[PDB]
Amino acid sequence: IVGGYTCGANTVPYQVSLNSGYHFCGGSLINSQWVVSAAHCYKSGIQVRLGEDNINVVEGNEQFISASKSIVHPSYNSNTLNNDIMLIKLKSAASLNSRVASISLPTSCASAGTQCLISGWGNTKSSGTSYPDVLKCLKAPILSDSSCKSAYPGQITSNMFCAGYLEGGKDSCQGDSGGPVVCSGKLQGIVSWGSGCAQKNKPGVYTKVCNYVSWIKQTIASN
Ligand SMILES: N=C(N)c1ccc(CNC(=O)[C@@H]2CCCN2C(=O)CNC2CCCCCCC2)cc1
Ligand SMILES: [Ca+2]
Repeated sequence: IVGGYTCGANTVPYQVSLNSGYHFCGGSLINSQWVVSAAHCYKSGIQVRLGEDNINVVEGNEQFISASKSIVHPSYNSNTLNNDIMLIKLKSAASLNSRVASISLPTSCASAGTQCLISGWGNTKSSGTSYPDVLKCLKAPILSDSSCKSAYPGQITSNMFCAGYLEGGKDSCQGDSGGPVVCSGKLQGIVSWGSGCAQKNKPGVYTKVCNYVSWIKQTIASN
């Protein structure tokens, strides 16, 4: 997260870290056994870390649970990042508490101008790299369809939206991938892609979760 703020320990209790001997992506807890992340985060050997604040120190409240299933959308395209969504099943159910909590799926899509919360342990620099120990947060609005497509002509599908700030300085970034964009208590986006981080005229691009609610439900019920 570039230009954000320290969230505060466990203030984003649905935020998970995906770990393979290091943090490599975020995710969102949607029930005690399932996490939503990005398809481009797929790999073997995923450990889900719930209840985290400082990802480099055991502080208490962590739960570490291996992934037992990682389900990339069948129509994911790694070149266009269309359908950039993955479901992870946990080997055992998480224990839900004030610090480890699910986020609701949308019942309808969000509109332009809606303010959302974006969070993660990704890079905090727009030039160069710096990775934080504790979770970072950013408030950011959804942009209009016309401004999104203006920004990235011929690259925005109906399964994407743009959010953030065209003036530069405030964005998600590498390592935030797969993490949440939450609007009015609903998981509306997944951190997916962008041109650089926090660059002028190049906002963040997010997977449009409302288009996937039926697929998510249908996939969880059959697995
Ligand atoms: N909000 C941001 N600025 C931002 C940018 C990047 C990321 C992490 N995502 C990435 O690095 C992803 C993974 C594979 C290549 N990615 C890219 O972001 C690479 N760039 C292209 C841009 C235009 C073509 C359409 C399809 C997307 C890729 C996360 C957030
Ligand atoms: Ca920790």
